[PDB]
Amino acid sequence: MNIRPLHDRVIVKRKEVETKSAGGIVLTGSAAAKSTRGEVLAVGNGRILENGEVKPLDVKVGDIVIFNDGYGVKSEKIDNEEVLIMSESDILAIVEA
Amino acid sequence: MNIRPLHDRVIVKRKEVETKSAGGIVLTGSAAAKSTRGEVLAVGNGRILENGEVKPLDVKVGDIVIFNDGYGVKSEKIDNEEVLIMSESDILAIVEA
Amino acid sequence: MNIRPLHDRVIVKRKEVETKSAGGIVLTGSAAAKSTRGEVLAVGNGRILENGEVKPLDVKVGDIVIFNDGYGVKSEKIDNEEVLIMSESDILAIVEA
Amino acid sequence: SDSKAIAQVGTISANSDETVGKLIAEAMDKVGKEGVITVEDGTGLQDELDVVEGMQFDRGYLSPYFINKPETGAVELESPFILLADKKISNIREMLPVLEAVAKAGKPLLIIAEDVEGEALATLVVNTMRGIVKVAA
Repeated sequence: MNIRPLHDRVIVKRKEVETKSAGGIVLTGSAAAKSTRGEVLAVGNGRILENGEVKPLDVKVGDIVIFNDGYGVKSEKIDNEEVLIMSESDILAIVEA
Repeated sequence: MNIRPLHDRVIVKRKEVETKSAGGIVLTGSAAAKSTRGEVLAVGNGRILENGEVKPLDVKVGDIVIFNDGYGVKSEKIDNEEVLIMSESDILAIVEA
Repeated sequence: MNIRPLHDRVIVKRKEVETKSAGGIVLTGSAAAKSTRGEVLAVGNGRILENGEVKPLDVKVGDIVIFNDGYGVKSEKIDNEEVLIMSESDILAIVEA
Repeated sequence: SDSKAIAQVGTISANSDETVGKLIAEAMDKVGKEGVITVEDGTGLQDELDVVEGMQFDRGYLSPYFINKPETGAVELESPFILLADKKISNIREMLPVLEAVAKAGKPLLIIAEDVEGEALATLVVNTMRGIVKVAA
């Protein structure tokens, strides 16, 4: 069974916490920090504010992105995997090129 | 006697708290946690914000859904069963497939 | 790979913290302070508020700007460089002439 | 070097008590040269020699429920997977992979670390119970 966000709500999955490679050759050990990048998995319809129409989300299912793991972010286990859920709000940018 | 939500408000019912299956074979005991999944029972008309019209709810009765157990959520005893009451706002996604 | 802001969100890079030249000849050591100036790198599409349209940003890519390094400001490592992320909101003015 | 001579010194030392040198000689003859030997007060009136075989230490089980076959808290995890740590496990129960990894192999599991809270134990109890995973720590 897979999920389905609820408009505005975007389902993502974090990435590799402090992956050892910073400093160049340096194998940076996990100094008690976390990851901010993630992969879009599901996309809610779109915001419904201001009554008039329901604006879509600027993120297509699959995008590689960077978000602000704030309060609004929650976690769940789908098929026994960690997944995050926030509004497009929290999403700041998309890694490309 | 059964209930009737008050537009925007949705009546649901949580599910099994920490069901023993996590880790695969591991019969995960209830380590002092709760459940976030629930099922749709009642659907309020729809939000009435912004005067102009009263937007319907994106959740049909009976849907399997994931929600953020927050403040807006309350509890009551209907026919001697536990039930939850929040706004579509509190509902994050929907479980399908 | 390079980044792509997400409308309203601007990507910038700070500058030289307490650069030694203040008081004129005086080589002002770093008395524990930071910098407020930076350079525009990426520009998000533009605020999307109030549904009607999606207003562009008054800050072209590359501008020299002053900003309020508050909460809304975040940090990230791109190609192994420090970069900040805030909304045009946080930006106060543009160093010209 | 021979056990005889050794028995003789012990004996001579213990104001001519053969039983002693005898016992000692034995102990040495067993635990070896680098084997440890200590003396404590005995229960009965007879002197008694106990010899530990292999690896063992002074730690009992936190999960009394996890007693294998015999009584007295007797656990006998047949062909277990020993596990070593560096911290307690209250709600740090996260580790099921490692756990389920053996639920897989279906082999008993021994654990060691700074400690373990019931949170882990509790679930642990019924797992080992249901026949999910015979374990204890």
